[PDB]
Amino acid sequence: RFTSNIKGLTQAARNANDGISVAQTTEGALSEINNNLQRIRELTVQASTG
Amino acid sequence: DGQTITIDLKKIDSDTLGLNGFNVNGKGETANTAATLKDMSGFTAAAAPG
Repeated sequence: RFTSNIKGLTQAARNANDGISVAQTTEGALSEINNNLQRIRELTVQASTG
Repeated sequence: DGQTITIDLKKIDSDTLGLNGFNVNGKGETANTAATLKDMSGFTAAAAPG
């Protein structure tokens, strides 16, 4: 039983690492989406002038 | 949005400033204006005999 539990915990740790990785990738993509929206807002603030 | 300063511009010309021809010397024939339907406010009649 102890061996089974240990092996399961090792797999759990590895899976959690993989999840952290996918979260990191998503966060990077969202960071660029944020930068793009910031630039568009800047352009709009410029374009508001008459 | 909406945080603006307004600049007013006025139509500056001879007509707006007035006198439409300062004609100081005189002896100059001037053109007449149009029919000007709006200004003539005489008695109204829906006769139309024709």
